[PDB]
Amino acid sequence: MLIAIEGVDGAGKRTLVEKLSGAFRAAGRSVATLAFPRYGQSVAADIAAEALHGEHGDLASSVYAMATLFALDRAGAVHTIQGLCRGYDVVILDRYVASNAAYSAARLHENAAGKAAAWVQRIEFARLGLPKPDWQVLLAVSAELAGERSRGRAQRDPGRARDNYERDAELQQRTGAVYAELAAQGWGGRWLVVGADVDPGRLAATLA
Amino acid sequence: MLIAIEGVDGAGKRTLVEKLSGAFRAAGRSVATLAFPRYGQSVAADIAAEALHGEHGDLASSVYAMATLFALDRAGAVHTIQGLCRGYDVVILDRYVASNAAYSAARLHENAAGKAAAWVQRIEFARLGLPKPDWQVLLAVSAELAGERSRGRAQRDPGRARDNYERDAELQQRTGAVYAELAAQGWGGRWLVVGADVDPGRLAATLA
Ligand SMILES: Cc1cn([C@H]2C[C@H](O)[C@@H](COP(=O)(O)OP(=O)(O)OP(=O)(O)OP(=O)(O)OP(=O)(O)OC[C@H]3O[C@@H](n4cnc5c(N)ncnc54)[C@H](O)[C@@H]3O)O2)c(=O)[nH]c1=O
Ligand SMILES: Cc1cn([C@H]2C[C@H](O)[C@@H](COP(=O)(O)OP(=O)(O)OP(=O)(O)OP(=O)(O)OP(=O)(O)OC[C@H]3O[C@@H](n4cnc5c(N)ncnc54)[C@H](O)[C@@H]3O)O2)c(=O)[nH]c1=O
Ligand SMILES: [Mg+2]
Ligand SMILES: [Mg+2]
Repeated sequence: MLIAIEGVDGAGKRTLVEKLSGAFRAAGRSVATLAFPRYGQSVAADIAAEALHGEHGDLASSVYAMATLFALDRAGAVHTIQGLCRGYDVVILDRYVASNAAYSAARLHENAAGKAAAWVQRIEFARLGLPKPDWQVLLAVSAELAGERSRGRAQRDPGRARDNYERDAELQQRTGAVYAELAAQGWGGRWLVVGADVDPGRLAATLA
Repeated sequence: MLIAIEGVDGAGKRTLVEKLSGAFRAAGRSVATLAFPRYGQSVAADIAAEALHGEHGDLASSVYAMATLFALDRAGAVHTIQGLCRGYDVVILDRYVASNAAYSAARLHENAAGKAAAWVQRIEFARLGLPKPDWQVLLAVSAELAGERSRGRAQRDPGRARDNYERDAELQQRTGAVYAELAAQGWGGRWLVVGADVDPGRLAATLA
């Protein structure tokens, strides 16, 4: 089974991916994880973030370029994903294709039914042939509270800092909104909108 | 030996690569070719050109994004290039890293000593570890005459058309200028500035 955890920055995905990765393990089913972007493994992923940190000329100023880099990263991750799906019983992804739709759409003040989202559908699932997730958990958390975790995170870590997207609050809010629309319409597969107080034990029982 | 043929659009590279690929063969040395962008083999190469043909939102509007795609293409071509260098006696490239420097710089009205060119040096040779060519032949042809070949080419072929770069004459002219500066300063390796009337037989005798 292929599960993808989605949500704005500082929402708690990394951790949910941890508490859920353990909930399934307490069930005999082997679990595997992979987080996107694949920093260090994908040059495109690295170039994308460094750009989000102010590098590589006018790169980040192009919504579609930034989207392409995150697609090209995953593209190089197709055999790997499939392998994981074959080997392990469960595979959890910290961010997946839905992220490109949510952020790209939000950057263009478009809604889930917009062109950017449709564009991500066409390039990633259809064209790059990236497997669609059996499940997409939208860890929904207010844009204000989520921003607080992003700010605290940058403050608690010396070699760290929010990027162009995390500094843009209105972007975070619109992405939250689009994430909500995508889940309602079950974009790329079925969605489950949980919360911070979601019980991993059950959530994992739901993911069958 | 690794040779790269460089030059503006409609300069005659594709053909020179042909007349030269045969000149070496008439010398017992095996020859191999590869043309960049690697259409069909590199998604990034395809996304780059389709963008140059008006697709993928605001992609092409970012000089560095377009540059990155052409870099990521070649990146995926590192083991292949090296293999070719090991196997064959001669390897000719229809466009290489110098192209990213020349066009990116020209798009930004920068000169060869500018930031875009230095950026291509840092990312491709240094970072992606793409091998530097023993030779870089700058097939120099007036921007006016070269534009004529691009226009004629699009006219003689039904499923074809000049792209954003080929339609931009001033861009073609500035690229020619920057190509000239790069050759004089021997960017990325040594350069040989020939001409349309260059004798393949000799040119190949020069490439030792
Ligand atoms: C997968 C995906 C993501 N996104 C968007 C969503 C996000 O806004 C953004 C980053 O994706 P992310 O949500 O995983 O979030 P990050 O902040 O990147 O991830 P982390 O949770 O790991 O952040 P940290 O800040 O803890 O960790 P760090 O390791 O410092 O990560 C930052 C990276 O950015 C670059 N970076 C960091 N510091 C840098 C510096 N000083 N100079 C240059 N580059 C720098 C490096 O490449 C580093 O790996 O990408 C999309 O639009 N589409 C997609 O398909
Ligand atoms: C390698 C490199 C190149 N460039 C710049 C230089 C050029 O301005 C431009 C194209 O690179 P090119 O010089 O090889 O030139 P092309 O015109 O791409 O090559 P050809 O000589 O093969 O052109 P043709 O027009 O004969 O052939 P075609 O096969 O039609 O090539 C066009 C491609 O563009 C897309 N395309 C073509 N028609 C399309 C259409 N209708 N809709 C969408 N996309 C379309 C497709 O991906 C196709 O492969 O890229 C850089 O800036 N940096 C680099 O590192
Ligand atoms: Mg982030
Ligand atoms: Mg061309």
